Amino acid sequence: MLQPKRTKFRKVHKGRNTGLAHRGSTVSFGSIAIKATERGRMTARQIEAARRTISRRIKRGGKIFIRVFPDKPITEKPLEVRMGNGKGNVEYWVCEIKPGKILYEIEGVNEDLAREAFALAAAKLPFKTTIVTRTVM
Amino acid sequence: LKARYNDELKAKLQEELSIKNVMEIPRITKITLNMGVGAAATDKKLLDGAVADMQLIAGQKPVVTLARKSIAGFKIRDGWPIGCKVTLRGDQMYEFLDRLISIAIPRIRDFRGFSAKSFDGRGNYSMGLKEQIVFPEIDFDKIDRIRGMDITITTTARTDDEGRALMRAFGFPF
Amino acid sequence: STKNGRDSNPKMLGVKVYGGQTVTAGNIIVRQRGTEFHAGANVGMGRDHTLFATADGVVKFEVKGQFGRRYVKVET
Amino acid sequence: ANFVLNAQARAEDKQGKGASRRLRRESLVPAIIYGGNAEPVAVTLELRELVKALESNVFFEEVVEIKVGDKVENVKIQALQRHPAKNTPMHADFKRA
Amino acid sequence: NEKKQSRLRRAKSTRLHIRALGATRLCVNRTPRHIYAQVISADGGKVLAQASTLDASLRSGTTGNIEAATKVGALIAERAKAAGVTKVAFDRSGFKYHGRIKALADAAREGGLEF
RNA sequence: CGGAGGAGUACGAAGGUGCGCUCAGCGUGGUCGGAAAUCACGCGUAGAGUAUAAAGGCAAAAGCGCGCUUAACUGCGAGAC
RNA sequence: GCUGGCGACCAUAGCAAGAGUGAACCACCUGAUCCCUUCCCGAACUCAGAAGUGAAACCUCUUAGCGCUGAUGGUAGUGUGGGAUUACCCAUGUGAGAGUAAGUCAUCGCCAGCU
Repeated sequence: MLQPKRTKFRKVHKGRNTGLAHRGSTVSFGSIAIKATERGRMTARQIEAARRTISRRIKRGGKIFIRVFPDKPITEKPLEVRMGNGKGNVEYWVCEIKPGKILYEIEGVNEDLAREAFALAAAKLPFKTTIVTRTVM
Repeated sequence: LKARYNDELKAKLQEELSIKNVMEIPRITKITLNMGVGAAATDKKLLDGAVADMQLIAGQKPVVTLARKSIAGFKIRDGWPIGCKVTLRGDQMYEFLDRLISIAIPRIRDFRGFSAKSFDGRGNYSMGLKEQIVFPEIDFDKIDRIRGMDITITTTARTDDEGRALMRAFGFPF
Repeated sequence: STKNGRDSNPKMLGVKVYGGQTVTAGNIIVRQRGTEFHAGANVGMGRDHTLFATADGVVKFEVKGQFGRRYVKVET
Repeated sequence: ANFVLNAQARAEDKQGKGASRRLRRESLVPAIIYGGNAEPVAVTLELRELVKALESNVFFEEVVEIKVGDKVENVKIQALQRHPAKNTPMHADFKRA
Repeated sequence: NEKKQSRLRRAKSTRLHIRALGATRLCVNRTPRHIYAQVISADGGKVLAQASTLDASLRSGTTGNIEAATKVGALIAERAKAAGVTKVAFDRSGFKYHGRIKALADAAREGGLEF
């Protein structure tokens, strides 16, 4: 369950998720990677579930690079509570995802095994993904 | 020293160290005496004795040194006096150097307390001496708790070799 | 019950006369909390860093000096 | 001489955001050619040919020929822009060599 | 060496204040061998009058003491009068107002410059 | 009844002026003495400070010292926000 | 052509490294008698002078090492009209930041000395 060790502020504005992921869309650490093709939110539990699935499939024979970190807190009201009376309490952490953002990379396994692991992990995610490989430019 | 240094050691060191210009010949600039008399706030008489000690060993008035920044681990406040220092230049530092080297070095019970090393890497040498005695001042009687000194001599010598040559020319044990 | 809910009254800072305008002596040019702009020729500085004109003329902004300070002056 | 890219001149009326989007809707790719002793020249490439060439690995370390009309330029690829989500090439840079 | 840098840092405030006031400046420079005194206009880029111990009349003397400074002050006052400046602001250029520079200033004041 | 902090003071110097001075950190050596007291030399560098919360500022330093002092004056006041 | 003072300008102008300069100028330099000075000290400030040296310092030259400047093209954003609602598309106008090619070891003014 990834989460920042400490934060400068506790609660943040909702914001709007727009635009494409020009940064963080290039394979840098491994040889094969999975990237999102539509935008959304990615929770820490989702990140952990996908990582566990990939590691279990590849039997820890390679290295998995996680390139998403959930540094955005999300609040909810305590339930049965009326509107107003201040902002709600922090409940979980998410990472904003834009189309093109790379989520996981794998180093040191066969392409077939890596693609099987990525197909297994894609079923755990709330958005559509695709598979990319390292290229010269 | 002064004149003796000028006549002998200038040319002697120039030939020894193969220095092309007389301006690069090592020279002694200043001598600094310091004591970090900590916890002086408790008694407030050890510092007063210390300034008298400095007036005795060096014929110069002492200047009391204040603490910079306040440390809770120690008991030093922001600006309380926690040390004493004097600075000697010109003929007076020569007098102090000659007087100390001649008479104080034999008087200490131990010997070879000062190495040929302990330069700061730039031709300046620091001394740590214990016991206010071994100087031309009254003995154990009529003096207060014994105190030690730090004696930092700063030279124009660029590195440790010209430092060592210059000070051995004066006659330091090592 | 929230522990927040306070704020101060507005202060209405900012540039009052822009470059190219004509001024009369005494006109306030810049209201500022600190010296975002510095006083050039024919411009005076008040106790609260307000910049005002000390002569009639045309206001001009510039960047000048070895620190790259912003200056505003009045040209007669 | 092994790699030859047939191109067309990309004029001022074909430069700009809207013109580039129209070109890419036509399945064409904008590119620029710059290098010592001559002014830059803007050209239009075919997406099909660009993808075919990029599939080869020796294309990134070999002198290639961009041919527009009768003019011929000997260049090496310098930079490429891809779509963040679709990986389609969108713009090319070519340094004279 | 920090000596000259400290001297310019000391002179900065007086020079900037004189420029802000807009008065004609009288600037002096001192070396162990010589003294110099030049009058500069308000904008600070033009020299109207000048005097020093490098002049043929004075170069044969000692040129590095109070006596030479007095004569240089008299010379600069005389030459500034011919140029046509009356009121000036003195600029000590970070030196202490004492000794040679004080003597030159007094010589100029007796010569007729009002400051 | 959105997210975060402060105030209901202090100071005859912590005000005025003339003159003067630069911080913080790290490394080398140096009695007690060290993680860190004071001394000396360097290295790189505004990261120090500004009575107090934050922001805008601060080399002519608005930061820091010393001597003399009361402009922490009276009557006003073109012109502006 | 060299040196000094005062400015314009504030890195394409700055740092770093390397090398040169003594006729004059400047700098170190002598010591401290009278001026003046250090919460100690002729270290700084100051005075009175030329026995030495251009060693240090300051200036001048060389180098793209660090730094700085920086296109063209494309991309993002965006005013107006229209079409859609994960925040896009079209017409029209506008147009970065980053990065790439490339550039840079400044350029002027007033006065005075020495050839």
